[PDB]
Amino acid sequence: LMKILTERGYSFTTTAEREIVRDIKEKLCYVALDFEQEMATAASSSSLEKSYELPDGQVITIGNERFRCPEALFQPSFLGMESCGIHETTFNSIMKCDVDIRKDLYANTVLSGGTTMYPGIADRMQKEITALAPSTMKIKIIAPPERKYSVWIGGSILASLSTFQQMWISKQEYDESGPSIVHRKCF
Amino acid sequence: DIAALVVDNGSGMCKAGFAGDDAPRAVFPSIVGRPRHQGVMVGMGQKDSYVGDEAQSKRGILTLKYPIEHGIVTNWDDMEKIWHHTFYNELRVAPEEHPVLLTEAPLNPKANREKMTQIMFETFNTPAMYVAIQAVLSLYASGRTTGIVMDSGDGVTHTVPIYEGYALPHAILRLDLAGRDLTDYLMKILTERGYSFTTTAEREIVRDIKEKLCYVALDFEQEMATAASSSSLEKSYELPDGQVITIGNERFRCPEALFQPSFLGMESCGIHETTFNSIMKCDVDIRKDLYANTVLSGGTTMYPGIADRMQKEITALAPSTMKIKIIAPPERKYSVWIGGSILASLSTFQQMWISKQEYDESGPSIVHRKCF
Amino acid sequence: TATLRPYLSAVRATLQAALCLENFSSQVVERHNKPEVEVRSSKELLLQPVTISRNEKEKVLIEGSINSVRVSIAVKQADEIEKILCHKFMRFMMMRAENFFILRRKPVEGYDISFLITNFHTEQMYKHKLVDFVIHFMEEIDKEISEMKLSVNARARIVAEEFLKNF
Amino acid sequence: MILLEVNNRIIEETLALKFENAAAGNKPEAVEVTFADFDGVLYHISNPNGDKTKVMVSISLKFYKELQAHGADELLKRVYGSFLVNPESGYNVSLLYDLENLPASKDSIVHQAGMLKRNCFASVFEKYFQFQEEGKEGENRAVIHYRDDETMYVESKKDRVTVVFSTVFKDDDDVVIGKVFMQEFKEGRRASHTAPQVLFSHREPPLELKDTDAAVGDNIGYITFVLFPRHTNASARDNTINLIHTFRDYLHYHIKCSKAYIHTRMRAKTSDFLKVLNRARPDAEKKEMKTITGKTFSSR
Amino acid sequence: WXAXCPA
Amino acid sequence: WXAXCPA
Amino acid sequence: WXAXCPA
Ligand SMILES: Nc1ncnc2c1ncn2[C@@H]1O[C@H](COP(=O)(O)OP(=O)(O)O)[C@@H](O)[C@H]1O
Ligand SMILES: [Mg+2]
Repeated sequence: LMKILTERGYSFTTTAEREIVRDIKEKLCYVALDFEQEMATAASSSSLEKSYELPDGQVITIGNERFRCPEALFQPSFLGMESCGIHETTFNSIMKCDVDIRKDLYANTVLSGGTTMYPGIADRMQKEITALAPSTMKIKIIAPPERKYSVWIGGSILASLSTFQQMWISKQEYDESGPSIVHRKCF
Repeated sequence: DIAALVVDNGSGMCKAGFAGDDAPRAVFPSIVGRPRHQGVMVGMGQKDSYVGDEAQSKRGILTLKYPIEHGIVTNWDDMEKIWHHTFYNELRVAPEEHPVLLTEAPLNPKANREKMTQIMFETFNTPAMYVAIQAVLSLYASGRTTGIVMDSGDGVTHTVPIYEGYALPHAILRLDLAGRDLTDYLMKILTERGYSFTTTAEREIVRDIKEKLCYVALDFEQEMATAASSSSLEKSYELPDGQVITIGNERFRCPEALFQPSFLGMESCGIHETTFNSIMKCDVDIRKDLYANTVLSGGTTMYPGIADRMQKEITALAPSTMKIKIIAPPERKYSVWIGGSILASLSTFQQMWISKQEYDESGPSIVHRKCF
Repeated sequence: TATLRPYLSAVRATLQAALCLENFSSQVVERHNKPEVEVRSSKELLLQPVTISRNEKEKVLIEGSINSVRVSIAVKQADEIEKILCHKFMRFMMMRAENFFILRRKPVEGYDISFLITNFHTEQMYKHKLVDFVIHFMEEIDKEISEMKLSVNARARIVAEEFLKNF
Repeated sequence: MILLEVNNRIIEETLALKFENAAAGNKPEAVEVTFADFDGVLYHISNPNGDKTKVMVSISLKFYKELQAHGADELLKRVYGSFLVNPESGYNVSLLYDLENLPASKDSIVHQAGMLKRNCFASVFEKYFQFQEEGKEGENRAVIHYRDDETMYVESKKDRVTVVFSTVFKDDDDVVIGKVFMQEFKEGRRASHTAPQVLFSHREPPLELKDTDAAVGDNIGYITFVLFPRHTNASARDNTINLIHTFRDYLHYHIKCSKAYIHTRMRAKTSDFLKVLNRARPDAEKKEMKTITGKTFSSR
Repeated sequence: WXAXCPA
Repeated sequence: WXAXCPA
Repeated sequence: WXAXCPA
């Protein structure tokens, strides 16, 4: 986003301004459902333009970029990377499992993290995976509204359990073997 | 014969010529001067504004302004006058008789080149034009097909790796740190001795001092200790009024800002780290070919002993089994233009111009589709 | 300039092949002394009208005679803005056609400007300086019109900035 | 004068004269003054049925139908109170001042009477400002025929107000200079850190005009303003309405002053060419000294 | 520039 | 000053 | 990382 913003004429280069750019991202960016259609729209109408107010009083106006920044998640070729998008990554990691369990995985795909809080990423992921997967399987993108804290919430759920209290790494055990014990106890 | 025009049109020095030559026909500072007083003598040269060398000659009674700033055009009413003086006064050729080859730094606002195309087509009516990146032209002038160019332009520094003719547009780096910033830094540190330069006519003198006495230090701390312990490193310069100044320690502190932007209060990294990072941005299997084909350019890399400092820094940064070879031709000041005179003269290029009718059809936005 | 050099050399060499003018009193009227290329009364005192052109649409038509020369110039006009500016500029030149002694208050149809140098202008004023004036006009008119165009662009930008500043 | 003004001078002058004549106690005289304004607007200040005590100011506009829509008279009513009466036959809006019931401070009602056209325009325009303030998306979007061959397409959304001028000039010289004056209109946003997003287009109409009857064609230019909630709030919408109202007339005005500007440079260059010609006149050997009038010197 | 830096 | 300006 | 990528 810092790189493509220069196209409009805004030059953020300092680590202090990287925070401003991250804020612009998580405030205005959104994932397009049909990328070519959105590119044709933003280049032919003023319906994508949005204004952000920097902390010094200036206001910048981003249009196209609003959906070019997260689109890289589905086309890493924008960043010069060779790997495949996140939808192809999900589909591949599904296809490498056994055949008997592919349907359940297709039905219970669950997003997470703080980068999946983009307006319209669940529907785009569903469309892409449905395009990739066969027609007889059903795709359900389980995207909870609290997916920004799932790794913590679940992390809490695990710690509060009573059957988990045996899986700890107590001080005595670290004193016995050393830091390598994390490879045996923790999976 | 009829040949395309090549107009470098840098940030500090406009260089224009005909394609197929080995030297720019016209070279002049890209400044615009306007008088700040009122004439009293009847009939003696009352004209609106001077441009180019004429402004440098009469800089005593004018206020000089640069149209291009940090590689970006910030005053179009002056850039138009610059191009007009280039066409009708320096080259003395009609603009609508030859294609034009303009240059632009990478990672620049698209509005800049869009307005460049609009000006070249609507105003001057050139039958064709093209806007190529400066580092690519520098590499073409160098005479190879692989390497990393480090065009420390006067207005802007940038590095563009290229491998087998395949530019890597995700490893290009741009650093707004170049000759004008060093000039301002020299103006700021000259006050320690007691010399005060404020006006623009004095900034020109400071640039003439920088372009003559400054040099980069092979080892900064060593040179500082040497200059502090012995008065054997001082030089004398005569301002154009008879005054004589003697600058010592300052000589190697001005260009040292390139390797330590912290002096200028910037968070950025020196040009050595910029080049190293732009190399490490590439895939590993080609990095060696870049390590041995580092090319310099721009008028800001003419400081004495800059190849040695760059080679030492990169050798310290890069692994100890890669051969570092800083290719620094003694003609680098014009390489950006020289490659132009090559690119516009090729026979496999005459189908890559932006024809006038293509623009008339597709608007000025065609520069993004045609020019890379 | 240097792209008009052969064209201007040819025009200048054709100008001082004409402009060898002589005094002559009229034949079709008792005592009038009128320029013979303007009245076209006698076909024996009229030399061949020679055209010198650089391309299809930039040219000079030279009509000689025994006591007058008519030099019509068709200037380069690339687009509509240059056409408007060239029209207005030639018109502001015609307005003062008694300070320009060799000028003509109306251009010949099809041409942008026209000079009419009779024999009195070559007896009372320097001939080579008149040739130099015509060639200098032909040299500098394109440059001046381009500067007019740049001035119009600057005016447009200033007007836009003066409007969008109040919001 | 750079920016066009919104208040009409003839209305203010006539009404102030009538109010001075009435306040001093003089008997009222007849009045019948018809005139015009920009964009083909027609004013008529007269008396109703020869009644020399009442003065009726009527105005005929070009957005005839958009002002008759329901809710397009909120601002007019709010500002004009009891002065707003039924339109005079042939006109569209009509105020009626009774010269015997004039309140004190006669300057305010005349200052608000000179802006009758601006108020008729702002009344049909604040509808969308409110449609955007109240937080409703997809509110009514219309096309104000503020002229006879040009249109102003207004649209109100949840977070913005889009105004698309479809404009075209009558004269050929004006068209040729207007292409430039409209191409160079996006270079204005460098003069202020807060200016509405402006987009210019003459290759193809925007995607807002594909369901509506706004004027389109291959000789028309489209200028899109995107007014955000910092230009349409309840404190800076007066200036925004004034500017969006007088934009086209201001562009026309400055197109017609560009020629009177260029004429000075052309005179300068004409004199510069005359100075090059002057090298052909052989300098005289002796001149006779004359007087300011031009007569012989009459002395040494 | 427009935002960040001058140009 | 020594060069530029007086002081 | 140590080889490949930075980290
Ligand atoms: N020999 C030199 N040593 C140090 N600095 C120089 C030297 N020659 C030129 N410069 C500086 O570098 C700049 C010249 O760069 P140039 O090739 O003209 O690029 P640009 O076209 O962007 O100005 C000028 O600002 C000048 O002051
Ligand atoms: Mg350069």
